[PDB]
Amino acid sequence: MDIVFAADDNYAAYLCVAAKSVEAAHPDTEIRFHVLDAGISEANRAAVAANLRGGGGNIRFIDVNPEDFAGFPLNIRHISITTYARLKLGEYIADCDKVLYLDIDVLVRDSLTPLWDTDLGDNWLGACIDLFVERQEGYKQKIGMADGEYYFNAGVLLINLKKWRRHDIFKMSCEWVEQYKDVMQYQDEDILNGLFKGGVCYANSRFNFMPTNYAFMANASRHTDPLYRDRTNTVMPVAVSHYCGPAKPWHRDCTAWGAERFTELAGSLTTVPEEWRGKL
Ligand SMILES: O=c1ccn([C@@H]2O[C@H](COP(=O)(O)OP(=O)(O)O[C@H]3O[C@H](CO)[C@H](O)[C@H](O)[C@H]3F)[C@@H](O)[C@H]2O)c(=O)[nH]1
Ligand SMILES: [Mn+2]
Repeated sequence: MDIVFAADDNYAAYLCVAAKSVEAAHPDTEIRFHVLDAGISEANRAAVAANLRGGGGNIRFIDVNPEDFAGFPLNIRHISITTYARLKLGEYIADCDKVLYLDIDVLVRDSLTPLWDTDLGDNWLGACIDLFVERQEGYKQKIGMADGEYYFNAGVLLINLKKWRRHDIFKMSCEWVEQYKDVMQYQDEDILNGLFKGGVCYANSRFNFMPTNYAFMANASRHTDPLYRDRTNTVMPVAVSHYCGPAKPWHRDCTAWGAERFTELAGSLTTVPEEWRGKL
C-alpha cells in the first residue's frame, strides 16, 4: 500500500517512529511511503530512510511550501502550518489513485489492509468519526453540516486521489476558509469536513483510536442511528492509536493508552542521530 505522512524538520524523528510501526504491522505488505516535506533537513531525511526497510528504499520525500498556507488559521499551539499540506494531496502525488494519509502522532498496531481495501466508490475519502467534536452539541453545524452528517477526524484518511486530481481542492479550501474563517476551530480538519460532507465513507473507530474513543470504552453515543453506533464502536483489536491533542507518546508523563509501543519502537531503531536522543 501507499502511505502518506506530512511533516517538517521538528517532527522528523517522530515521522520515523510512526513509519516503522506501519512496517511492523505489515511484515509481508509492500509499504510505499510518500512524505510531504515542509523543511526536513537532508540529514533528517537520511536518518529517517535509514531506519526503514530497504535502507529507505520505499520512501520518497515530496517538497511542499509551507508559505502556501500562511493565510490559514493556526490557533492550536502544538500544530504547525504543515498540518494544511494534506489539502494539496491531489497536486503532490501522481503515481497513485489511492493513498492512506496518517498523522505523525499515530501508532499503527494492526494490519491496515481491511481499511485500505475499502471501496470508496465515488466518494472523496474514507475516515473515522471524531467523538470529541461530534459530541460538542452545536459545533458541527457552525460549519454547515447536518445532524446526520458525521464529523470525522483528519488523522487517518483513505483518500480517493483520482477524484481529488479532478478538482481544485486548494482553491475550494481557500474559498471555504474565507466563508467560515470566523468560526472554525479545528483548522484543516474543518476544511475537509465542510468540503466533503455528505460524500464520506466511514470506517470503524479501530482505524483511528483516540483518547475520546478510549474514554468511551468505559461507557453514551451521540446518536441512535445504527450506522453511527456501528462505526463508533471499536471492533477490537485497535489497529491505529491516534494520540490526538496536546499529549503525545513522546512527551513526558504520557498517560495515553498504548503509549509504550512508541518507546518499544524508538529503542528498536537502526540509526539514531545525536540530535534525536532528546526527542526520544
Ligand atoms: O511541530 C509540528 C506540529 C505539527 N506537524 C503536523 O501536523 C499534524 C497535525 O497535528 P497533530 O497530529 O499534532 O494534531 P492533532 O491530532 O493533535 O489534532 C486535531 O486537529 C488537527 C488540526 O489542527 C488535525 O485535524 C488532527 O488530525 C486532529 F486530531 C501532524 O501529524 C503533522 O503532520 C508537524 O509536522 N510538526
Ligand atoms: Mn494527530
